[PDB]
Amino acid sequence: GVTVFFHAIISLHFPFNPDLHKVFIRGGEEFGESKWDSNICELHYTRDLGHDRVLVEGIVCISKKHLDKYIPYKYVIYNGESFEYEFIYKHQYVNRCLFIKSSLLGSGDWHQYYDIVYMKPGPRKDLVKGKQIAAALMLDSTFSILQTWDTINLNSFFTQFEQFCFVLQQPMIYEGQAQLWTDLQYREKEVKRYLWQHLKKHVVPSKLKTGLIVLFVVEKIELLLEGSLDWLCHLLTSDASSPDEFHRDLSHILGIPQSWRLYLVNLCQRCMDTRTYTWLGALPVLHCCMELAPRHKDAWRQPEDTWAALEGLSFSPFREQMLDTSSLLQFMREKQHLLSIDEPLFRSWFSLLPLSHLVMYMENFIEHLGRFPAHILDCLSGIYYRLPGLEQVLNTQDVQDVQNVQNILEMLLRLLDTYRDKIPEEALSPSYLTVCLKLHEAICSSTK
Repeated sequence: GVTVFFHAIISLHFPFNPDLHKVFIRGGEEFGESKWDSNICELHYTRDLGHDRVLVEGIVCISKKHLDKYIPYKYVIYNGESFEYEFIYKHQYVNRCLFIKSSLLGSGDWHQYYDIVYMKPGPRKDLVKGKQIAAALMLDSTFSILQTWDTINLNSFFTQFEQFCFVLQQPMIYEGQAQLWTDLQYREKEVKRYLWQHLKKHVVPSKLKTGLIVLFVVEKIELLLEGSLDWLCHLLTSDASSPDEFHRDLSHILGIPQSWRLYLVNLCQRCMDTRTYTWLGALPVLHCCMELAPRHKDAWRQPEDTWAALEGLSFSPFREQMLDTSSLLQFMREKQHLLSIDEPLFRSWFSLLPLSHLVMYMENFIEHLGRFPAHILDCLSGIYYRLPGLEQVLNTQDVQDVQNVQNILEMLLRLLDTYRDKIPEEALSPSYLTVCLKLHEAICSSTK
Protein backbone atom coordinates (compact mmCIF):
# COMPACT_ATOMS: atom_id res chain seq x y z
CA GLY A 1 0.00 0.00 0.00
CA VAL A 2 1.63 3.16 1.37
CA THR A 3 3.81 4.04 4.35
CA VAL A 4 2.91 6.87 6.73
CA PHE A 5 5.15 8.56 9.31
CA PHE A 6 3.45 10.04 12.37
CA HIS A 7 4.81 12.66 14.78
CA ALA A 8 3.05 13.72 17.98
CA ILE A 9 3.93 16.33 20.61
CA ILE A 10 2.99 15.47 24.19
CA SER A 11 2.93 18.09 26.94
CA LEU A 12 2.68 18.75 30.68
CA HIS A 13 -0.84 17.30 30.61
CA PHE A 14 1.23 14.10 30.75
CA PRO A 15 4.65 13.92 32.46
CA PHE A 16 5.90 11.44 29.88
CA ASN A 17 8.53 8.88 30.86
CA PRO A 18 9.99 6.22 28.52
CA ASP A 19 9.19 3.45 31.04
CA LEU A 20 6.04 4.63 32.82
CA HIS A 21 4.11 5.56 29.69
CA LYS A 22 3.60 4.26 26.16
CA VAL A 23 2.02 5.91 23.12
CA PHE A 24 -0.32 4.42 20.52
CA ILE A 25 -2.68 5.50 17.78
CA ARG A 26 -6.20 4.05 17.57
CA GLY A 27 -8.30 4.30 14.45
CA GLY A 28 -11.30 3.13 12.50
CA GLU A 29 -11.39 0.20 10.12
CA GLU A 30 -9.30 2.20 7.61
CA PHE A 31 -5.63 1.54 8.45
CA GLY A 32 -6.86 -1.94 9.19
CA GLU A 33 -10.35 -3.19 9.65
CA SER A 34 -9.91 -3.46 13.49
CA LYS A 35 -12.05 -0.37 14.08
CA TRP A 36 -11.08 0.96 17.54
CA ASP A 37 -10.50 -2.72 18.35
CA SER A 38 -6.73 -2.53 18.89
CA ASN A 39 -3.82 -0.13 19.31
CA ILE A 40 -3.68 0.70 15.62
CA CYS A 41 0.03 1.49 15.93
CA GLU A 42 2.68 1.94 18.60
CA LEU A 43 4.86 5.05 18.62
CA HIS A 44 8.54 5.31 19.46
CA TYR A 45 9.81 8.17 21.60
CA THR A 46 12.78 9.88 19.94
CA ARG A 47 13.22 13.33 21.40
CA ASP A 48 12.94 15.41 24.54
CA LEU A 49 11.79 18.98 23.96
CA GLY A 50 11.77 20.58 27.38
CA HIS A 51 8.74 22.57 28.46
CA ASP A 52 7.67 19.15 29.77
CA ARG A 53 6.97 18.30 26.11
CA VAL A 54 8.29 15.40 24.05
CA LEU A 55 8.12 14.20 20.44
CA VAL A 56 7.05 10.64 19.61
CA GLU A 57 7.16 9.09 16.14
CA GLY A 58 5.60 6.09 14.43
CA ILE A 59 5.25 4.17 11.17
CA VAL A 60 2.15 2.56 9.65
CA CYS A 61 1.27 0.68 6.45
CA ILE A 62 -2.06 1.54 4.80
CA SER A 63 -3.75 0.11 1.75
CA LYS A 64 -4.20 2.53 -1.10
CA LYS A 65 -7.99 2.80 -1.45
CA HIS A 66 -7.88 5.59 1.15
CA LEU A 67 -6.00 8.01 -1.11
CA ASP A 68 -8.02 11.11 -1.98
CA LYS A 69 -10.30 10.50 1.05
CA TYR A 70 -10.27 10.67 4.85
CA ILE A 71 -9.09 8.11 7.38
CA PRO A 72 -10.13 8.80 11.01
CA TYR A 73 -7.48 8.55 13.75
CA LYS A 74 -7.09 9.35 17.44
CA TYR A 75 -4.25 9.20 19.97
CA VAL A 76 -4.21 6.90 23.01
CA ILE A 77 -1.68 6.85 25.85
CA TYR A 78 -0.87 4.02 28.26
CA ASN A 79 -0.30 5.59 31.69
CA GLY A 80 1.33 2.41 33.05
CA GLU A 81 -1.89 0.82 34.33
CA SER A 82 -4.66 2.10 32.02
CA PHE A 83 -5.28 3.50 28.55
CA GLU A 84 -6.58 7.05 28.11
CA TYR A 85 -7.72 8.92 25.02
CA GLU A 86 -6.23 12.26 24.03
CA PHE A 87 -8.18 15.50 24.33
CA ILE A 88 -8.68 18.38 21.92
CA TYR A 89 -10.07 21.59 23.40
CA LYS A 90 -12.86 22.02 20.84
CA HIS A 91 -16.19 23.70 21.58
CA GLN A 92 -19.10 21.44 20.60
CA TYR A 93 -16.84 11.03 19.45
CA VAL A 94 -14.46 13.71 18.15
CA ASN A 95 -11.23 12.59 16.48
CA ARG A 96 -8.69 13.69 13.88
CA CYS A 97 -8.85 13.03 10.14
CA LEU A 98 -5.76 12.01 8.18
CA PHE A 99 -5.93 12.70 4.46
CA ILE A 100 -3.47 11.40 1.89
CA LYS A 101 -3.48 13.25 -1.43
CA SER A 102 -1.91 11.35 -4.31
CA SER A 103 -0.73 14.71 -5.68
CA LEU A 104 1.92 15.06 -2.97
CA LEU A 105 2.89 11.36 -3.04
CA GLY A 106 5.88 11.23 -5.37
CA SER A 107 7.83 8.38 -3.81
CA GLY A 108 4.88 6.99 -1.84
CA ASP A 109 5.85 8.06 1.69
CA TRP A 110 3.43 10.35 3.53
CA HIS A 111 4.63 12.39 6.51
CA GLN A 112 1.79 13.52 8.78
CA TYR A 113 3.51 16.46 10.39
CA TYR A 114 2.11 18.87 12.88
CA ASP A 115 0.35 16.68 15.47
CA ILE A 116 -0.23 18.08 18.98
CA VAL A 117 -1.50 15.79 21.75
CA TYR A 118 -3.21 17.20 24.84
CA MET A 119 -4.67 14.99 27.57
CA LYS A 120 -7.79 15.93 29.51
CA PRO A 121 -6.62 17.01 33.01
CA GLY A 122 -5.19 28.65 28.13
CA PRO A 123 -5.92 25.82 25.70
CA ARG A 124 -5.66 28.32 22.85
CA LYS A 125 -2.38 29.64 24.27
CA ASP A 126 -1.12 26.09 24.76
CA LEU A 127 -1.94 25.30 21.15
CA VAL A 128 -0.21 28.49 20.01
CA LYS A 129 3.03 27.54 21.72
CA GLY A 130 2.45 24.09 20.25
CA LYS A 131 1.95 25.41 16.74
CA GLN A 132 5.19 27.35 17.00
CA ILE A 133 7.17 24.40 18.34
CA ALA A 134 5.75 22.19 15.60
CA ALA A 135 6.54 24.58 12.76
CA ALA A 136 10.08 24.95 14.08
CA LEU A 137 10.45 21.18 14.29
CA MET A 138 9.20 20.83 10.74
CA LEU A 139 11.63 23.41 9.39
CA ASP A 140 14.46 21.63 11.18
CA SER A 141 13.43 18.19 9.95
CA THR A 142 13.10 19.35 6.36
CA PHE A 143 16.39 21.27 6.36
CA SER A 144 18.06 18.13 7.72
CA ILE A 145 17.64 16.55 4.27
CA LEU A 146 19.91 19.07 2.53
CA GLN A 147 22.93 17.49 4.25
CA THR A 148 23.86 16.29 0.75
CA TRP A 149 22.78 18.18 -2.34
CA ASP A 150 21.38 16.93 -5.64
CA THR A 151 18.07 16.82 -7.48
CA ILE A 152 16.93 13.89 -5.32
CA ASN A 153 17.43 15.53 -1.94
CA LEU A 154 15.82 18.70 -3.26
CA ASN A 155 12.78 16.77 -4.46
CA SER A 156 12.49 14.98 -1.11
CA PHE A 157 12.71 18.29 0.73
CA PHE A 158 10.04 19.85 -1.47
CA THR A 159 7.77 16.84 -1.06
CA GLN A 160 7.96 16.86 2.73
CA PHE A 161 7.59 20.63 2.89
CA GLU A 162 4.53 20.57 0.64
CA GLN A 163 2.96 17.82 2.74
CA PHE A 164 3.60 19.95 5.82
CA CYS A 165 2.01 22.99 4.23
CA PHE A 166 -0.96 20.98 2.98
CA VAL A 167 -1.81 19.74 6.46
CA LEU A 168 -1.07 23.04 8.21
CA GLN A 169 -3.13 25.07 5.73
CA GLN A 170 -5.94 22.47 5.77
CA PRO A 171 -5.86 21.39 9.46
CA MET A 172 -8.93 19.19 9.33
CA ILE A 173 -10.82 17.62 12.24
CA TYR A 174 -13.59 15.05 11.98
CA GLU A 175 -17.18 15.32 13.23
CA GLY A 176 -19.13 12.94 11.02
CA GLN A 177 -17.38 14.79 8.20
CA ALA A 178 -14.15 16.73 7.84
CA GLN A 179 -14.03 20.38 8.87
CA LEU A 180 -11.50 23.17 9.20
CA TRP A 181 -9.81 23.87 12.53
CA THR A 182 -12.12 26.09 14.58
CA ASP A 183 -10.95 25.73 18.19
CA LEU A 184 -7.83 27.56 16.98
CA GLN A 185 -8.05 28.25 13.23
CA TYR A 186 -4.27 28.26 13.21
CA ARG A 187 -2.94 31.77 13.81
CA GLU A 188 -0.14 33.47 11.90
CA LYS A 189 1.37 36.67 13.30
CA GLU A 190 2.51 35.26 16.63
CA VAL A 191 3.77 32.07 15.02
CA LYS A 192 5.13 33.74 11.90
CA ARG A 193 7.27 36.16 13.91
CA TYR A 194 8.92 33.36 15.87
CA LEU A 195 9.41 31.21 12.77
CA TRP A 196 10.93 34.22 10.99
CA GLN A 197 13.44 34.74 13.79
CA HIS A 198 14.14 30.99 13.83
CA LEU A 199 14.85 30.99 10.10
CA LYS A 200 17.09 34.03 10.49
CA LYS A 201 19.00 32.42 13.35
CA HIS A 202 19.53 29.07 11.62
CA VAL A 203 20.42 30.49 8.20
CA VAL A 204 22.78 33.21 9.47
CA PRO A 205 26.19 31.49 9.82
CA SER A 206 26.45 27.75 -1.35
CA LYS A 207 24.72 31.01 -0.46
CA LEU A 208 22.46 31.15 -3.51
CA LYS A 209 20.92 27.74 -2.85
CA THR A 210 20.23 28.66 0.77
CA GLY A 211 18.68 31.94 -0.29
CA LEU A 212 16.44 30.29 -2.84
CA ILE A 213 15.26 27.74 -0.28
CA VAL A 214 14.57 30.55 2.18
CA LEU A 215 12.63 32.38 -0.52
CA PHE A 216 10.57 29.30 -1.34
CA VAL A 217 9.77 28.75 2.33
CA VAL A 218 8.91 32.40 2.93
CA GLU A 219 6.56 32.60 -0.05
CA LYS A 220 4.91 29.22 0.58
CA ILE A 221 4.18 29.86 4.27
CA GLU A 222 3.26 33.42 3.25
CA LEU A 223 5.97 34.94 5.43
CA LEU A 224 7.43 38.44 5.27
CA LEU A 225 10.99 39.31 6.27
CA GLU A 226 10.00 42.29 8.39
CA GLY A 227 12.07 45.35 7.48
CA SER A 228 15.30 43.34 7.20
CA LEU A 229 15.20 41.80 3.69
CA ASP A 230 18.82 42.88 3.19
CA TRP A 231 20.03 39.60 4.71
CA LEU A 232 18.12 37.51 2.18
CA CYS A 233 19.21 39.84 -0.61
CA HIS A 234 22.78 39.23 0.54
CA LEU A 235 22.36 35.46 0.55
CA LEU A 236 21.26 35.59 -3.09
CA THR A 237 24.07 38.03 -3.92
CA SER A 238 26.52 36.07 -6.05
CA ASP A 239 30.24 36.20 -5.34
CA ALA A 240 31.01 34.57 -8.68
CA SER A 241 33.88 35.45 -11.00
CA SER A 242 32.35 34.15 -14.25
CA PRO A 243 28.89 33.34 -15.63
CA ASP A 244 29.57 29.61 -15.85
CA GLU A 245 29.93 29.21 -12.09
CA PHE A 246 26.78 31.22 -11.41
CA HIS A 247 24.80 29.08 -13.85
CA ARG A 248 26.39 25.94 -12.43
CA ASP A 249 25.15 26.71 -8.94
CA LEU A 250 21.68 27.89 -9.98
CA SER A 251 21.04 25.14 -12.55
CA HIS A 252 19.99 22.28 -10.30
CA ILE A 253 17.68 24.20 -7.99
CA LEU A 254 16.08 26.39 -10.66
CA GLY A 255 15.65 23.29 -12.83
CA ILE A 256 13.00 22.15 -10.34
CA PRO A 257 9.52 23.35 -11.40
CA GLN A 258 8.44 26.16 -9.09
CA SER A 259 7.26 29.77 -9.35
CA TRP A 260 10.74 31.16 -8.81
CA ARG A 261 10.07 34.19 -11.00
CA LEU A 262 7.01 35.26 -9.03
CA TYR A 263 8.80 34.85 -5.70
CA LEU A 264 11.79 36.90 -6.82
CA VAL A 265 9.57 39.56 -8.36
CA ASN A 266 7.70 39.83 -5.07
CA LEU A 267 10.99 40.10 -3.19
CA CYS A 268 12.38 42.84 -5.43
CA GLN A 269 9.08 44.72 -5.49
CA ARG A 270 8.93 44.72 -1.69
CA CYS A 271 12.55 45.79 -1.36
CA MET A 272 11.71 48.69 -3.66
CA ASP A 273 8.43 49.60 -1.96
CA THR A 274 10.32 49.72 1.36
CA ARG A 275 13.06 51.91 -0.16
CA THR A 276 16.12 49.70 0.05
CA TYR A 277 18.73 48.88 -2.57
CA THR A 278 20.32 45.56 -1.60
CA TRP A 279 17.80 43.86 -3.88
CA LEU A 280 19.93 45.09 -6.78
CA GLY A 281 22.19 42.12 -6.08
CA ALA A 282 19.47 39.51 -6.55
CA LEU A 283 18.44 40.74 -10.01
CA PRO A 284 20.72 38.27 -11.86
CA VAL A 285 18.75 35.30 -10.55
CA LEU A 286 15.49 36.78 -11.78
CA HIS A 287 17.08 37.29 -15.17
CA CYS A 288 18.01 33.61 -15.18
CA CYS A 289 14.32 32.85 -14.68
CA MET A 290 13.13 35.54 -17.09
CA GLU A 291 14.06 33.72 -20.33
CA LEU A 292 15.14 36.98 -21.89
CA ALA A 293 14.47 38.12 -25.46
CA PRO A 294 16.91 38.81 -28.30
CA ARG A 295 18.02 42.27 -29.32
CA HIS A 296 15.18 42.64 -31.82
CA LYS A 297 16.38 44.98 -34.55
CA ASP A 298 13.55 47.43 -33.82
CA ALA A 299 14.60 47.42 -30.18
CA TRP A 300 13.33 50.97 -29.69
CA ARG A 301 9.81 49.60 -30.11
CA GLN A 302 10.35 47.40 -27.06
CA PRO A 303 8.93 48.74 -23.80
CA GLU A 304 11.36 49.58 -21.04
CA ASP A 305 10.51 46.71 -18.72
CA THR A 306 11.34 44.21 -21.45
CA TRP A 307 14.46 46.14 -22.46
CA ALA A 308 15.68 46.57 -18.88
CA ALA A 309 14.85 42.94 -18.00
CA LEU A 310 12.36 44.10 -15.37
CA GLU A 311 9.07 42.57 -16.52
CA GLY A 312 6.89 42.48 -13.42
CA LEU A 313 8.43 45.38 -11.49
CA SER A 314 7.44 49.04 -11.19
CA PHE A 315 10.89 50.60 -11.39
CA SER A 316 9.86 54.19 -12.14
CA PRO A 317 8.48 55.12 -8.69
CA PHE A 318 11.57 53.70 -7.01
CA ARG A 319 13.78 55.46 -9.55
CA GLU A 320 12.28 58.87 -8.86
CA GLN A 321 11.17 58.88 -5.22
CA MET A 322 14.30 57.22 -3.83
CA LEU A 323 16.79 59.95 -2.92
CA ASP A 324 20.01 58.39 -1.59
CA THR A 325 21.78 57.88 -4.90
CA SER A 326 25.37 58.20 -3.66
CA SER A 327 24.95 55.03 -1.61
CA LEU A 328 23.26 53.41 -4.58
CA LEU A 329 26.19 54.03 -6.91
CA GLN A 330 28.69 53.07 -4.22
CA PHE A 331 26.80 49.78 -3.89
CA MET A 332 26.74 49.32 -7.66
CA ARG A 333 30.50 49.89 -7.60
CA GLU A 334 31.21 47.44 -4.78
CA LYS A 335 29.20 44.81 -6.68
CA GLN A 336 30.52 45.73 -10.13
CA HIS A 337 31.60 42.13 -10.71
CA LEU A 338 27.93 41.22 -11.10
CA LEU A 339 27.91 43.14 -14.37
CA SER A 340 30.26 40.56 -15.89
CA ILE A 341 28.09 37.53 -15.06
CA ASP A 342 24.84 39.06 -16.36
CA GLU A 343 24.63 41.05 -19.58
CA PRO A 344 21.21 42.64 -18.90
CA LEU A 345 22.13 43.89 -15.42
CA PHE A 346 23.82 46.98 -16.86
CA ARG A 347 20.58 47.95 -18.55
CA SER A 348 18.57 47.27 -15.42
CA TRP A 349 20.70 49.38 -13.15
CA PHE A 350 20.66 52.10 -15.80
CA SER A 351 16.88 52.13 -15.70
CA LEU A 352 16.69 52.37 -11.91
CA LEU A 353 18.80 55.51 -11.74
CA PRO A 354 17.55 59.09 -12.12
CA LEU A 355 18.77 61.40 -14.85
CA SER A 356 20.97 63.52 -12.58
CA HIS A 357 23.34 60.69 -11.68
CA LEU A 358 23.25 58.70 -14.93
CA VAL A 359 26.51 60.31 -16.00
CA MET A 360 28.38 59.17 -12.93
CA TYR A 361 27.05 55.72 -13.67
CA MET A 362 28.52 55.75 -17.14
CA GLU A 363 31.64 57.24 -15.61
CA ASN A 364 31.86 54.79 -12.73
CA PHE A 365 31.31 51.93 -15.18
CA ILE A 366 33.30 52.93 -18.25
CA GLU A 367 35.85 50.13 -17.87
CA HIS A 368 32.97 47.67 -18.06
CA LEU A 369 31.97 49.43 -21.27
CA GLY A 370 35.48 48.88 -22.58
CA ARG A 371 35.13 45.20 -21.69
CA PHE A 372 31.55 45.06 -23.04
CA PRO A 373 31.52 47.73 -25.75
CA ALA A 374 28.06 46.93 -27.10
CA HIS A 375 26.47 48.05 -23.84
CA ILE A 376 27.31 51.57 -25.03
CA LEU A 377 24.34 51.36 -27.37
CA ASP A 378 22.04 50.48 -24.51
CA CYS A 379 22.85 53.88 -23.06
CA LEU A 380 21.24 55.52 -26.07
CA SER A 381 18.25 53.26 -25.57
CA GLY A 382 17.98 54.22 -21.94
CA ILE A 383 18.01 57.90 -22.80
CA TYR A 384 15.23 57.23 -25.30
CA TYR A 385 13.08 55.97 -22.44
CA ARG A 386 14.13 59.00 -20.42
CA LEU A 387 13.11 61.22 -23.33
CA PRO A 388 9.89 62.45 -21.64
CA GLY A 389 11.84 63.65 -18.62
CA LEU A 390 14.44 65.43 -20.69
CA GLU A 391 11.66 67.35 -22.39
CA GLN A 392 10.18 68.38 -19.07
CA VAL A 393 13.69 69.41 -18.11
CA LEU A 394 14.44 71.38 -21.26
CA ASN A 395 11.10 73.20 -21.26
CA THR A 396 12.22 74.63 -17.92
CA GLN A 397 15.25 76.70 -18.91
CA ASP A 398 17.15 75.72 -15.77
CA VAL A 399 20.91 76.10 -16.09
CA GLN A 400 21.68 73.11 -13.87
CA ASP A 401 19.43 70.56 -15.57
CA VAL A 402 20.38 71.81 -19.03
CA GLN A 403 23.99 71.33 -17.99
CA ASN A 404 23.14 67.79 -16.90
CA VAL A 405 21.61 67.05 -20.30
CA GLN A 406 24.62 68.57 -22.05
CA ASN A 407 26.92 66.43 -19.92
CA ILE A 408 24.92 63.33 -20.84
CA LEU A 409 25.21 64.01 -24.55
CA GLU A 410 28.90 64.83 -24.19
CA MET A 411 29.42 61.52 -22.41
CA LEU A 412 27.64 59.69 -25.21
CA LEU A 413 29.82 61.39 -27.81
CA ARG A 414 32.92 60.59 -25.78
CA LEU A 415 31.95 56.93 -25.69
CA LEU A 416 30.97 56.65 -29.35
CA ASP A 417 34.21 58.34 -30.41
CA THR A 418 36.45 56.41 -28.01
CA TYR A 419 35.01 52.95 -28.75
CA ARG A 420 34.10 53.59 -32.39
CA ASP A 421 36.34 50.61 -33.18
CA LYS A 422 34.98 48.20 -30.55
CA ILE A 423 31.21 48.36 -31.12
CA PRO A 424 30.56 44.97 -32.76
CA GLU A 425 28.42 44.68 -35.86
CA GLU A 426 26.13 42.22 -34.07
CA ALA A 427 24.90 44.76 -31.53
CA LEU A 428 24.68 47.38 -34.28
CA SER A 429 21.49 47.83 -36.27
CA PRO A 430 19.84 50.52 -38.42
CA SER A 431 17.19 50.97 -35.73
CA TYR A 432 19.64 52.82 -33.49
CA LEU A 433 19.75 55.65 -36.01
CA THR A 434 16.04 56.05 -35.41
CA VAL A 435 16.68 56.29 -31.70
CA CYS A 436 19.09 59.14 -32.22
CA LEU A 437 16.66 60.84 -34.54
CA LYS A 438 13.99 60.70 -31.88
CA LEU A 439 16.47 62.09 -29.38
CA HIS A 440 17.45 64.89 -31.72
CA GLU A 441 13.83 65.72 -32.38
CA ALA A 442 13.05 66.04 -28.71
CA ILE A 443 15.93 68.37 -28.07
CA CYS A 444 15.16 70.50 -31.10
CA SER A 445 11.57 70.64 -29.90
CA SER A 446 12.34 71.43 -26.27
CA THR A 447 15.33 73.75 -26.68
CA LYS A 448 13.62 77.12 -27.11
